[PDB]
Amino acid sequence: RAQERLATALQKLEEAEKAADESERGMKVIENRAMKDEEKMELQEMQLKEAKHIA
Amino acid sequence: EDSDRKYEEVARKLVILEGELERSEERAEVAESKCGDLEEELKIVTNNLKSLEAQ
Repeated sequence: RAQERLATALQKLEEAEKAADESERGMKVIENRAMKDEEKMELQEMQLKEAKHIA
Repeated sequence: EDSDRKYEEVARKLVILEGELERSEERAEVAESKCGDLEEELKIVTNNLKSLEAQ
């Protein structure tokens, strides 16, 4: 039963860390997207600004 | 784009308004030249009729 619960531990940690690392690639892509939205906001609020300027 | 095409439209209206107010003074001044020469010949013919009124 030692090695039985051992195998349970193995499969559990394995699936749990696969989930952790898919959440990790999720955080990679969402930080990317966050900087993307940041520069988006910058440049598009800026074209709004120059729109008001020339308006 | 609203401000843009609006100013462009009214600028075309201004350029045509200039293209007409230019010769506005032209067809004004030709009228005055006419007035002048007509009054002149008026005086001439009034003198000539009177000179011929003799007998």
